[PDB]
Amino acid sequence: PGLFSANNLIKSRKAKRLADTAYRKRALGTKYKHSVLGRAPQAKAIVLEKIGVEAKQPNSAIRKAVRCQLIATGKKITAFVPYDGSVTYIESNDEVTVEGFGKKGRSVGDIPGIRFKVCKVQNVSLHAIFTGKKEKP
Amino acid sequence: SAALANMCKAINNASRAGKRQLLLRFSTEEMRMFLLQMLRHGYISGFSYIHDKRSGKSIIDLNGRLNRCGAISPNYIVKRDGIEDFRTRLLPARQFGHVLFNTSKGILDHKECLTENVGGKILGYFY
Amino acid sequence: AKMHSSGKGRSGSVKPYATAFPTWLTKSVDEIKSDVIQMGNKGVPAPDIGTRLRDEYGIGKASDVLGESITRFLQRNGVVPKIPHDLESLVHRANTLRSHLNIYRKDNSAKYRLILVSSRMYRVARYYKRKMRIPGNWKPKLVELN
RNA sequence: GGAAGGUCUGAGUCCUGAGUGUUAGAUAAGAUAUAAGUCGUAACAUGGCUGCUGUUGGAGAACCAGCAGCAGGAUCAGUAU
RNA sequence: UCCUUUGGGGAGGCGGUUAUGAGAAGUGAUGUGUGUGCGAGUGCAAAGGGGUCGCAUGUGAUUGGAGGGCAAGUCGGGUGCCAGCAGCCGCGGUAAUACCUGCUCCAAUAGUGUCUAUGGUGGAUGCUGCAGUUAAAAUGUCCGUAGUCUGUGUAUGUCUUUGUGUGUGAUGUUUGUGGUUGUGUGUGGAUGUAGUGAGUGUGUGGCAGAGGACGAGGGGCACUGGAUAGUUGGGCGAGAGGUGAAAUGCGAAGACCCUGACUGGACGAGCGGAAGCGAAGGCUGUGCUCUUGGACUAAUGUUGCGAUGAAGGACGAAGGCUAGAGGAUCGAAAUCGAUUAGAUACCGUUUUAGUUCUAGCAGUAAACGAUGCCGACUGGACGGGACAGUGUGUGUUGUCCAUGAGAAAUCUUGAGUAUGCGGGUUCUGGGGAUAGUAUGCUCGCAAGAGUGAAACUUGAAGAGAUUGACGGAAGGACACCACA
RNA sequence: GUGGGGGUUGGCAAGUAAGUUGUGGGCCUAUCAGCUGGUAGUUAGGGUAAUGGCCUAACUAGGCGCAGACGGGAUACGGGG
Repeated sequence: PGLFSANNLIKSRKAKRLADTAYRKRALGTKYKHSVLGRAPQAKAIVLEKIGVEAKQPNSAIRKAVRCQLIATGKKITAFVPYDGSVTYIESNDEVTVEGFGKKGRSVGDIPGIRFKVCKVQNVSLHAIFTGKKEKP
Repeated sequence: SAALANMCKAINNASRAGKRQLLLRFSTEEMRMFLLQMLRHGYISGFSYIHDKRSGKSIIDLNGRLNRCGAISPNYIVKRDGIEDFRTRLLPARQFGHVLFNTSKGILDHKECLTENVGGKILGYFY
Repeated sequence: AKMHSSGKGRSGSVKPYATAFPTWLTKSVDEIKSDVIQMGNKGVPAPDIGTRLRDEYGIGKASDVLGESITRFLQRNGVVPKIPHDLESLVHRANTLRSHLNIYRKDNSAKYRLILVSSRMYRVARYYKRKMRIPGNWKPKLVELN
């Protein structure tokens, strides 16, 4: 910290900064390498199967999900179908738009292992079919 | 300027204990210019120093009026436009206290440096 | 605050402020100078000369009789050793350790002393080369470890 | 350059050698979340053989034994003729 | 508008289309429609629009919420750990303020919600301005090069060169986002002035040398003390050993016990302590010898020769490994005998590697005070160890009390000297787990050491203290539902 | 010039434009530490509108680096903004 010591301080403080995880993904350029949709905010997919998942205790339930196929990259994923009685509009070989959950890539609530969420069903909003504003596909 | 910082910690220690005098076993030339600027502003009674062909000695006479003194290391370089930012960081209010600089005209506090159009290196403060 | 240990002792001498010239001298001033210049010819080192002046002649500070320090007086009279006494005591200590280690190999205590004694001797040599008192290529003459 | 040809710039083809990525593979060692479990009981009380650290041998499994160390111990300590 | 200015021009201009952003008006009102439509005139290359007039005319709210965070209902009816909700904490099992449906109310309003990236939030990256005894974190120990710091690169007047942005005045496009219009500012350079004067002398930190003392500091040599085991002479005559209790195993070829002689390895009791020394790991028989340290005492020499320290180097408990020597005691592994529901264990018998020395390799520990190094300053009481003095001093060190500090337990030459925050100079940490694991590289005979990730997973894991409950915990009282 | 040999009317100065050249600046990375053969320089010539290893002939052995060289990576056009 003398008045002629600024090269020793830039060298020292750059190395401490790498111990932050959020900064380390950006600095080393590996923030989109292991990510099922890359840089997109939403994505399309075609529906293979229609399964049911248990809630994680201390909650008793069975949450309805679907197994899909990402049209853009050919990766398999599972997504969660939100509302009441809404898993029965979809069929197999349907197309669906999925997006995130909103918590940085972790699961939310008592739903284990699922990181995505169905949003549309054949270009129609799923939330509008449930409120009665639009008609099923 | 290692002797200037040693002196300010020994002064804060005695001013808190209620001492009247302080004897230090060292004395330098610019340690005596800092003390002569507290005397003309009313914050100490006086001092005196001895010549022994060792590092020197000095005796300070305290008053009862000092709240704190400090030194800044390293001695940054401040233009005459940056004088006023160092004042808001170091003094408690806008009406009292003194920040001292080592300019090309001697040692001056922050009111004189503005009436002479100069900057310099910061040394310390007291209020 | 010693160099190679954590010792903090403060012992030592304190010379007076503003000395004077001794009156109690028994010999002459010119008869004393011809003896300080004699002991320098027999190879007596300068810290040991000042101990004879103090104990046997009454001279406490030889800068008041010779007119200057001891090793500047001997220089004008043409007595300039090849190496200063500080540096050559350290070469000699590092040779007596090197020849003890040639008979008693397992003395790990003396092997640690040889490291510290000898890095102290390369620091003092670097000072006399900055100051032009020995050549820029001087090397210590050392017993050879086996 | 009279011409046969020479010179410079040099795409492309054919072959070898490093690099930096990404990926298929019979078999197969882990980790984690589960269910619903089977076998024991190593730790927490002197946890029923005080506990832990390094090292080297052994056992279905926790773990057990030898050599040194630590108290984060179950002792801040006990009458010299 | 310009280029090539009645030639050419998809440059450029003019509309249309679209919840791109920003600004401004509406969805009514009682005395006498802020809208929509048409007609003149204006406008243009030709037209939309707009604004100045008139004629009729009368239309125009949603999105997200109501348990807490966080403004707003214990309102009706359905469902019964189901269906569903919920960023986070959480709700639902016939007694739902949290789900589905109906009312009522709340916030913003031509808008209002969701997914993704990013600034603040974050003194949760710390120049200003964090933390490191026990929560994550001071490295096993010294030496040491580059660098940083110490010892011996500045401010300011005048001129010049460069911004489309922006700070700040003026100005009623009906108001406004705007437009027009005054002034200031951003980087380098030239030339003056001020600091600014220079090595000297002195010897304050360090080092080198002197004097008399002190120390289980180290290597080597020569001797010595008894106990464990064994060999061999004499005595005795049936069991000895060890266990909670016994069993295997040893004993009439005389054990065990008592005595005279010897041999061999290992170890150095008592004295022995909150005592000393060494860089740390470590070091207690006696006498010789070669080496070593810090303190003290002083009118000795020198003259700043220094502090910290990636890279480099040496040393480093126990166990292990390689060669030779040695072999008392103890003892992993193996093996039997017990105990047990079963014990490959705790307890025991037979018996090994190892445990010792010489020469090396290796490089780890709860290598701990779980506590970088150097420098300045600071109350008491009772001690110890060395040196010097004479009624005290310097270097070290143990216990106990304040002040102060701390999340507290606690700390007292520091864990003190104010968020009142800067003395010099390093290292390490950034929620838990995956994991000190994979992979690459360097070192090793090996066993391994050093350096050192990610995918995937998850809401706490942790520190210190408080009151209870419990202990195959310790005490002190008691009682013919306890003994004597 | 005491012989001869070339060229076919192409200019000067401002202004405008263009080419060439010196030093200095926080993308990340050491599981990237040593790199370089026209490579560093000298002397001559060629080529160019023009300086210069820009190119050739001969000769010397240089040049850069923890104040990070030489390498490798990520969604790298630089500024005014």
